[PDB]
Amino acid sequence: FPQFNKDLMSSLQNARDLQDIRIKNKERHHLCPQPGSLYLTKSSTLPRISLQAAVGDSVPSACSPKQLYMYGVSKACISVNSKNAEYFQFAIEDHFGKEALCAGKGFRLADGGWLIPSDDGKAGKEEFYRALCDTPGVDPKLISSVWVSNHYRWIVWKLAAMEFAFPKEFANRCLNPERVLLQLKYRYDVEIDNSSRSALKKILERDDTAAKTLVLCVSDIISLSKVDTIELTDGWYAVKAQLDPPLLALVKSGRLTVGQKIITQGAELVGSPDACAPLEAPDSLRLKISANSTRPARWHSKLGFFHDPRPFPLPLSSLFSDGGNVGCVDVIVQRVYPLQWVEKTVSGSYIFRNEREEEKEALRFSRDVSTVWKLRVTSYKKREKSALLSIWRPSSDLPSLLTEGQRYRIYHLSVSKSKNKFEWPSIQLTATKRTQYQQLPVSSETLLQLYQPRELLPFSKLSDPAFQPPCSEVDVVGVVVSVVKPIGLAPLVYLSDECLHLLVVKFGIDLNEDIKPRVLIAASNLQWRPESTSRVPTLFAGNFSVFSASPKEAHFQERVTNMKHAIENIDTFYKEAEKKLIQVLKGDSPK
Amino acid sequence: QPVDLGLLEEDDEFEEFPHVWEDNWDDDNVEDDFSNQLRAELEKH
Repeated sequence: FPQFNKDLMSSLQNARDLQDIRIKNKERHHLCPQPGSLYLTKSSTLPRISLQAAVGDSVPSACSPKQLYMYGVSKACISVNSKNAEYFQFAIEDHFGKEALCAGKGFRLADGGWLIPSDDGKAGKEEFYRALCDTPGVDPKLISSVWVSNHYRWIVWKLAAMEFAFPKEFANRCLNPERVLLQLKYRYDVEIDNSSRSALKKILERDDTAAKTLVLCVSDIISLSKVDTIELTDGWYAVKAQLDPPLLALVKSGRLTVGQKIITQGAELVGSPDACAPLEAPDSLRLKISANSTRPARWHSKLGFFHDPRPFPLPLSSLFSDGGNVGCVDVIVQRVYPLQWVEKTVSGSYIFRNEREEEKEALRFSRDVSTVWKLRVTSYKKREKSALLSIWRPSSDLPSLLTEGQRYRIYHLSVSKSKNKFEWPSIQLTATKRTQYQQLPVSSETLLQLYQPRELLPFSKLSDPAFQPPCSEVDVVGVVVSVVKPIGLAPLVYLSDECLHLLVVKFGIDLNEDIKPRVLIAASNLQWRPESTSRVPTLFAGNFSVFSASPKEAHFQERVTNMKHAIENIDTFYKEAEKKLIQVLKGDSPK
Repeated sequence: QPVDLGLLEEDDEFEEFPHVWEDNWDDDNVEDDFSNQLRAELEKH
């Protein structure tokens, strides 16, 4: 740009106010609409070209320090982050060449607007802005300075990347005035005359506050209270998302960097409703994102709303303890546990009973209690972290559905809890209001790869190293040989099989009454932990565990009987010989 | 011929009104469509 401290400084200043009138004049008629050079080609048929196709498989690869000259990439564009783009400022000198460049006249760029350089040979927001007003078909009265400021922000940032990211495909054909203006009118054609609306637009504008499955990008890591949240832009407007601890941690870690794209089914518009407009959005307003509903998208993909609102099933193995709730798991029901009637105490907490413990305390009895049908499940994928889905107030038509050995795809099955006590790989799915169940077929082998049916524990097993029961739990049937109720805690109930092979059961629950000696007991859901070495293995009675003097279950009776037999033919000296054993099975005294 | 920047479906040409997810977040693989990301590149200079 010329250094004519005057004249060139005027030639312009004149061309401007001369223009200021043009724009001003528009204000005198009903400007019939007039689409731009882009909204008209893209709106036409003409085989379009995906960003991906264009590039042709390859992915976003950095410049190359050098070689960037080999394709020629403005060291200037190469200098724009997602927060300075609102500035940048083209160097008309670098884009027009002395001639007309020297003449105040200015530059009539695509569509017809006049891009009129700044005194010091520049081009920016307030500059391109006026140039859109000077454009045909545009009605200055419909677009704020802020408006073009913002829309100017992304357009450069995008083009900036595209040249810097695919220095060969878009080498040096994207960032320049002709485009930033050819496009600024587009967004105007798009948004103003055709009314199309960005996702965050309808969203924030409450004309579709759906806030479902968006493909947003990170435009900045807000530094406020040392790392507040982040700014999410969908190509047209931005918002600060309310993040969850699992996610936020990722920002810190440098896991979630700026410019990256996210997919998110969660989506919640926390803060302020009322229904605003993207730019005039209340500071008291965040777009909640949840780490178990969100994930990184394909470089290309496309910003905004996605196609289907059907939650993507993600491996159960993952999911964060406090990582927001999940929308879809493709589990394979391991076990099913006994329905519990949990009465909600008065001073707090609750009390858990059984189909039976209820009756008792049901007559023994305003109430206030809810049934809880828990079940242990594992992801259809591989590994298997065996979670414990908890359906509350279950629908009667449910029991007949969810059934061990079967593959189901549960929805919005979340709240995801647990973490206390030991370790940390303790998630905890919980059916929710919107939750739903969808049954899916399983390949014999694949199931037999995750699911090991409910067998009957043969005591001799509790003593084999290699023994590792499914879900570290087991079902049993044996002869009670003695119940010990030491003062304090830890009742015991020693059992026995026809072979007088012993085992022990430490109770967590209460002693099911009919459990005295000579009683063939049938147990279901006993918590198993490694017991070889143990002179007499221990099994623990959980809250899921059960004890029946006369089981309703078929195979149990099949056994409780079948054993009640083989023992009889030995009763001529059993329960005694048996006691005589466990009697010394507490020996190894010193001396 | 070069990429007709006009008929090129842009990263921002939103759809007014209408394996595609990626397992674990704590993933630190080393390839494909989630690797880099045009724009994120620019940021990391």
